[PDB]
Amino acid sequence: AENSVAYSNNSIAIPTNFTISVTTEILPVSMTKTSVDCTMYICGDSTECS
Amino acid sequence: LKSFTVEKGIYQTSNFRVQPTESIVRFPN
Ligand SMILES: *[C@@H]1O[C@H](CO)[C@@H](O[C@@H]2O[C@H](CO)[C@@H](O)[C@H](O)[C@H]2NC(C)=O)[C@H](O)[C@H]1NC(C)=O
Ligand SMILES: *[C@@H]1O[C@H](CO)[C@@H](O)[C@H](O)[C@H]1NC(C)=O
Repeated sequence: AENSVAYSNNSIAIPTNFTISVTTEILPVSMTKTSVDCTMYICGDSTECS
Repeated sequence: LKSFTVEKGIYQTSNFRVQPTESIVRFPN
């Protein structure tokens, strides 16, 4: 939206009533642990390939 | 690890995989 705040040094503006609100924050912390065997992946249990 | 002295810890070495005993061939009867 568009909001004009009229600056004037004779006046301040202080609110009267205050509320309490709850929000949400989501943060990743870790990912999936993996491990790779060499010969099983690349050669697939072939002895002459190994 | 290519070493004669191995420090304390867990290490991945090999597989429980079996090497093939023989060769099998199969055709329609
Ligand atoms: C501050 O605002 C809250 C609302 O955000 C006011 O609470 C309401 O008060 C009226 C009248 O007392 C009740 O009819 C409502 O049920 C109240 N709750 C809501 C959710 O509207 C509260 O009174 C205000 N406090 C001051 C000091 O102005
Ligand atoms: C307050 O605002 C008026 C209007 O712009 C200006 O004439 C005056 O000099 C200001 N006073 C101060 C102290 O800034």
